[PDB]
Amino acid sequence: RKKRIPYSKGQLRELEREYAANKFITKDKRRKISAATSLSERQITIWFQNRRVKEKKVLA
DNA sequence: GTTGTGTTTTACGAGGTCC
DNA sequence: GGACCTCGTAAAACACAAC
Repeated sequence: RKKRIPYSKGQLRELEREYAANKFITKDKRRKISAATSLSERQITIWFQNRRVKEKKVLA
C-alpha cells in the first residue's frame, strides 16, 4: 500500500489493443503483455477488472 | 497565472464463484 | 484453498469552470 502511479501512453496502448481484441485476459496473454509492457501481472489483472467497470459505466 | 470543484485512473479487500 | 470477478471503497491525478 500503495502508491498511485499512472500508466504511460505506451503501456495503455498495448493494454487497450489487447482489450479491444479480447475483453478477458488469459494467463498466457497476461504474461505476454507483462513482458511487453514491463507492468506486473497483478497490475494488468487489476487494469482489466477496472476496464470492464468502465465499459459498463459508460453505457449511457 | 490559480483556486474552486467534479470526474477519472490505480490500487486494494470483503463477498462470492469456479476450478 | 488459491485464482479471480462480480462492486465498494480511497486517493492519487486529471478536467473543466470561474475571478
